[PDB]
Amino acid sequence: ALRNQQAMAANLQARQIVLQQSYPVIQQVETQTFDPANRSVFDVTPANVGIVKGFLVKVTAAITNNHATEAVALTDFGPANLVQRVIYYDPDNQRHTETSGWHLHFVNTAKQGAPFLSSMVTDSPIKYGDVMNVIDAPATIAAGATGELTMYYWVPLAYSETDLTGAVLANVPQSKQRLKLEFANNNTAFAAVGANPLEAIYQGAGAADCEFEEISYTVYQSYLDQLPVGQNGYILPLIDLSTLYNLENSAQAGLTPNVDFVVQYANLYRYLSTIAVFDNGGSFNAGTDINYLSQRTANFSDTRKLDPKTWAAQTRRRIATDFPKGVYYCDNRDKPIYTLQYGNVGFVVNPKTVNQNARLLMGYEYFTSRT
Amino acid sequence: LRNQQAMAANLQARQIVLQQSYPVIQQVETQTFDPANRSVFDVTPANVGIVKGFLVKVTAAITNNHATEAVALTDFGPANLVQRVIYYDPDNQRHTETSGWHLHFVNTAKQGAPFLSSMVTDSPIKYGDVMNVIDAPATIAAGATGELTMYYWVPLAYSETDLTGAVLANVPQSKQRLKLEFANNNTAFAAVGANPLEAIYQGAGAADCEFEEISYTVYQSYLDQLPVGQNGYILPLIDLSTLYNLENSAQAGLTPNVDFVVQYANLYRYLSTIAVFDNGGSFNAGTDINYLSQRTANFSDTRKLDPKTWAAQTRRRIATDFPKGVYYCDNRDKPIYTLQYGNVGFVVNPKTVNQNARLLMGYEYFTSRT
Amino acid sequence: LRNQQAMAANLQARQIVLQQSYPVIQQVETQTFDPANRSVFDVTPANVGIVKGFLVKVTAAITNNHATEAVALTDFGPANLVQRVIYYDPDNQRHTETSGWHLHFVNTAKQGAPFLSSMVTDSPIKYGDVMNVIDAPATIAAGATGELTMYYWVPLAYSETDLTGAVLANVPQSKQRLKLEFANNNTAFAAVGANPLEAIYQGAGAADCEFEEISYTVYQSYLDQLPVGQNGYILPLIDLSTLYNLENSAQAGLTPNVDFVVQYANLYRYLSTIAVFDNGGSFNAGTDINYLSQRTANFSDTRKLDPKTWAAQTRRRIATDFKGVYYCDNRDKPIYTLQYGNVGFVVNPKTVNQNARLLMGYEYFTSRT
Amino acid sequence: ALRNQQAMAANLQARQIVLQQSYPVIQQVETQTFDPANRSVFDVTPANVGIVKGFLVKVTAAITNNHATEAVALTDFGPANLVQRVIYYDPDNQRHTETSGWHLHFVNTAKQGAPFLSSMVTDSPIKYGDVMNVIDAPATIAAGATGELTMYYWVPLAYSETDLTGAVLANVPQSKQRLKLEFANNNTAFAAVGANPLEAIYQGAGAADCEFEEISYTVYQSYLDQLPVGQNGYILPLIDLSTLYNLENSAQAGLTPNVDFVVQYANLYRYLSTIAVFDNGGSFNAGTDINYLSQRTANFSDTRKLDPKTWAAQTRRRIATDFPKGVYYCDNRDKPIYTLQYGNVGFVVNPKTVNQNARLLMGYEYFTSRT
Repeated sequence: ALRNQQAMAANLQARQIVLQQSYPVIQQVETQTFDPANRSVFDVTPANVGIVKGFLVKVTAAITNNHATEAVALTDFGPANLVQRVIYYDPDNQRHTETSGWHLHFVNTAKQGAPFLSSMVTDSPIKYGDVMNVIDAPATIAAGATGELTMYYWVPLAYSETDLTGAVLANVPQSKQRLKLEFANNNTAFAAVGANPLEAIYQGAGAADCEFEEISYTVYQSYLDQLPVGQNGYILPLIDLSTLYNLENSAQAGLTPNVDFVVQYANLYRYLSTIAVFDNGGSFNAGTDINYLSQRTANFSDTRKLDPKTWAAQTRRRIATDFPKGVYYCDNRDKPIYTLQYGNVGFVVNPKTVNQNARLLMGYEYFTSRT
Repeated sequence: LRNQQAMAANLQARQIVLQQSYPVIQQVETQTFDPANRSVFDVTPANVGIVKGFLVKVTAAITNNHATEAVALTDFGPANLVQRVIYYDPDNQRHTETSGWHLHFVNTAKQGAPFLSSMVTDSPIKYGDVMNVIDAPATIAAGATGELTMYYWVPLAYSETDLTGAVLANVPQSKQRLKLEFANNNTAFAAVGANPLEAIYQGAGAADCEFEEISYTVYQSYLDQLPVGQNGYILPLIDLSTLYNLENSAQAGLTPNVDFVVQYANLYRYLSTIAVFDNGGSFNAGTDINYLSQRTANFSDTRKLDPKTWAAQTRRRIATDFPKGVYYCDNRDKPIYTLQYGNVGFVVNPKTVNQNARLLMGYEYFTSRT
Repeated sequence: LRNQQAMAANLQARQIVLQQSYPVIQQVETQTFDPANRSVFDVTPANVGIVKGFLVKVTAAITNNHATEAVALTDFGPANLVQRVIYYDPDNQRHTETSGWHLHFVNTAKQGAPFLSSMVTDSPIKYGDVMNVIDAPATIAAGATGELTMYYWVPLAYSETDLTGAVLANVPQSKQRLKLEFANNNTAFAAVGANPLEAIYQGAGAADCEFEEISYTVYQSYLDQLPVGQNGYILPLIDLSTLYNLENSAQAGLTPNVDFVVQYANLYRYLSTIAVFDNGGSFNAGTDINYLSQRTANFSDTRKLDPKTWAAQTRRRIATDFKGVYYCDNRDKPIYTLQYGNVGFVVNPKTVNQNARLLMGYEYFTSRT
Repeated sequence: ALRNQQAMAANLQARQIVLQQSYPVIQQVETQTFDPANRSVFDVTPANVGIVKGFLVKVTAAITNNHATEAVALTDFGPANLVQRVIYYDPDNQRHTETSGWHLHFVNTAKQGAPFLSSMVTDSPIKYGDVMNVIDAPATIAAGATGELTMYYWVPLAYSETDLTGAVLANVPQSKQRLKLEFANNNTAFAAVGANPLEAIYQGAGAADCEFEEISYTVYQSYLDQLPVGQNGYILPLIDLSTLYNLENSAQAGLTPNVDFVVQYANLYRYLSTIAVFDNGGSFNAGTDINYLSQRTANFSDTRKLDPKTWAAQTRRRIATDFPKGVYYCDNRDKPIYTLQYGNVGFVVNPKTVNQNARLLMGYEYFTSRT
């Protein structure tokens, strides 16, 4: 009965005590510089200490355009595509997040409430601004030039700094975690004119002759040390630590003009957010190829059937700007989509135009029970 | 004072409603028309659950048919696509009755930044003004047609978490009335030298500008699946018996270097005040004002400030300045509440006063249905 | 199983209501407008007695302003005067949410013949198409204006004698919502070579066709003078707590000679299924299909049939055919899985064009739960 | 009290037993061929046997157009006007139906659910179709030509094959029934251009020179023989046999534009159906001269106030097509109009246009108690 109500209360209290008694630490775990032509997949081994909240991954790169005459220009995702995929496994080898660099980056932005680690432009005469180039990439790389890029990704375990749901307790020696990073290479980073720019960093007539010179990464692990001890050992939020907070993405196809394309939510998960990217056969449009988007439950009842601009308006309230062309966001944080609470639910897109090889790339943020 | 009990209960009921019901935003009406034929519409909301507000989307195409002269956006621009709004609840009681520009400025004050705007940053990832949510061409050249988009949020409930002012509409069949008066060919275009206050574009080609058409879509935001208990629906009675309204007014009689005082009425709890100094058609960036203040009779000013310092307080609220001649005052944490008519007044001591000068006031307030 | 008692009571109450109340059909709203300005309307029904449904009359004048080219009716024609309909009851629960053409096809399936049509006979007495109840010019020549009339029945109650799905509205003041989205100058006319699925007319002069105006009148059908007993109103509680809805969906991913399966959801008791094979804008009379069927996982097909034989079953239901539109009657034994996808609707296509898809339409019963 | 409830039950049981035990028979009663220029009124004497359900009357005719140059064309009612009036009296000389051939025919159609005895057109390659010309008349009869017509009318006593309400027990020797048939003649059958075509069969510029050559009728009597006998003699549905099921028609005038023309129902009768023919001064229009039609009760409360097309829609659900121009039908079979059950009721027509000599021809189908 009220056995869980007491469980919930115990969890929250334990969380509050851990946060107040422990001290946060962020420390470098590993750094490596390489040429992706040699190797692009790396398995980083996080340190086993206290409760792990997440990882901040710094990525830098140098790209050279050796085309004789043509330039290349940033794609809509640009440096967010420096990391193609990220996968994390905890000490019990349970997989948490497994998604694309672009999806992880869009969630980082959604959680910040503004473009992740960006520098806002203001009229201040004091010289604040893009001083440190935290996330940066040249808009174009001309024939014969070399550009430098910097990108950051936060790989979460814990939901936030104050909500430890999804965090990982790593104090078991001989049982390691694994943070796998799959980086871009010359094949994924450069798209020829007319090719699909989805996974690319630069696109243009000089693409065939573009090459990475090097990529470097530094992984910083954020955790809580000096865990509080009481009468039974460590005071720990048991629900928090046995819940997985994950990001995952998938691709759905089968769109036809003026027909509702419905992507069912894969039940049991508590979906906090949904990102839908309309890759219209390599074309990414600013809503003009869509009639409306919506979230619908078993009853054909729509809770937010909106035209594209109005849908975008809701997102502007969340991140103070629009996501790139063809990228749509839906916040369900306060009331996560959870089938079994109200029948099957689906994310809906009714397309106005559908090109060949059209598809919806879905990105989800969700909570689910461990084991 | 059984009030503590009433408030304690109200707040608990509000939380149960927010926790148990489910939010819905739904289109209730769309229409396209030519301002030459009509510009006043009465939208009928759906009578379902607890209504929180209405999101009104307005799009328009404006053609500058002038032979050689262009026109440029006024300071309010697309915010003048809707001239006025009035809302009547199922009990025939009015809530908001104000201008489109005042409604828009409050939307901005409540968001803490220009309403539904896209902030500019150094991000290399292509975030930005991708969807043109609120948009209008800076100028429309002779012979050109410009496309505009504007959004307004007409609030009933104070916010997503504070249901004060919300309307229970699952109640009687009696209809709600959301009245909208749109800009027309007579209000949208101002000739050079004319007052641009209510206009969208001003310039030498104004006389030959016209609307090709205007379209609006109203979305209703409400809470459905209301929680039921012993006695029935669990409802925040104080929230639902309180009105959260925006209203505007105009005052004249300004004289150089003399305090011009606009009295606040009693009974109303004023959350914010906006004062626009329409200096005879000229809108200046504080240079025509000595100071502004809020004053209580026999207790002097609580914030007598020079225009720039007054603007500094506003920058802390919306992260930028409101347009020229528009002044904002936040009293949300401690609402102006006189108890005696005029115990408190809004003050403007003008430096220069042109012919036909006046202050256009805008208020946000709470008041009991009594 | 106190269900027998519940059902026994429900049925008795239904009969008392039908016997004691009096049927009323009443106009609730009429409006004339220009699609260029607006095409979406929210009609507010009257909250009185037990509501059975709404008869929606739609008239329109279409002008072909093209200089020299005509246009001709698409296969659905005036059935596309209404693009979509949605109904919300006083409790904010949705019932039907579907397209105008699907609603029309169900109206036909329920009548047992083309809805509100005039059958042709050899009678010398001048019966016939006298009143043009549902009517539209086969073609509208360049410079001409055609007049159209269309009717749709939006059901709440299943029929005149089965009140399952009906709505009690004498109840709270909370309003009902009948949302109607009409055709407009962007949906009603299809250019040669364009998909005519949602259009009314198609042809060389389409780009210059436009609505002069559209008018609609909604009539509400309900039962008044409800019978009262000891405890009060004698009402069929099962009927009134059950939803009778029509809904549509779209599915894509068809491949030549491969079974394309559209799963039925659980909980719903599906009375009928309509599948439209929009073969990339082409609508064929079964020639692009190998067979259609309804199948249960691990129990094979209950009716795997060639297109003509499938059509033969439909001819027994509506006395004619319904190009590219396929119907399936499961009224006596509704598809009810209990487990999502235990049953699916199957189409094995012979030829699949670019942008092919199946537009599904369903009639079902489900508890308000 | 429940004395009638037991009476109703006894009646139904008796009816069920009669239907199951007796055997239906349909037999010719009389046939005659004549020239209506000689005689047009005939009193047919039905045979007194068992329970009589009704009469099927076959009528054929030959018409010649001897005009020098002009043709004539069928009116909207055409062959339905071969019989002008029909009147039936039972063995006690109680009158049952007394109405026009056209009204009787429209009720025959309403009861069939389709144009009476018509042949439906289909795509069948097998040669079904109008093979036997059961009801038939040439669309036109050219100058100098002779056309042949066939018409059938069912004169009901019993309401239907299964509901014996209105049937007549005729087993009393020396007490005969009377079926009076008043046929068309040269005066009623042919209308000149511009004349009122209501009662005519053909109208056209050749009308003055049209003549019947002959008319023939054959009356078939439908009855139940071998009536079941029990403990008290014949088992008979006493309520059924003492109830009259009749058709009657009348004409009402006094119509003025945009004003409600109300025809009150003549109380006590249980009106099963109502037919209203808007003879607008000889003009019969397809609803264009009417604003709306309705049935209204004492309370100005309308139960079905409908525009003409919507009214027609309800009729299309009943007979699968529309009745001829200016003919409107109203079904009240399941809940017969019965004043004394809910105040006075009226049939309403609000005309948009009213020509000189305009009138409403009302046709009623009803049940009433005998004696």
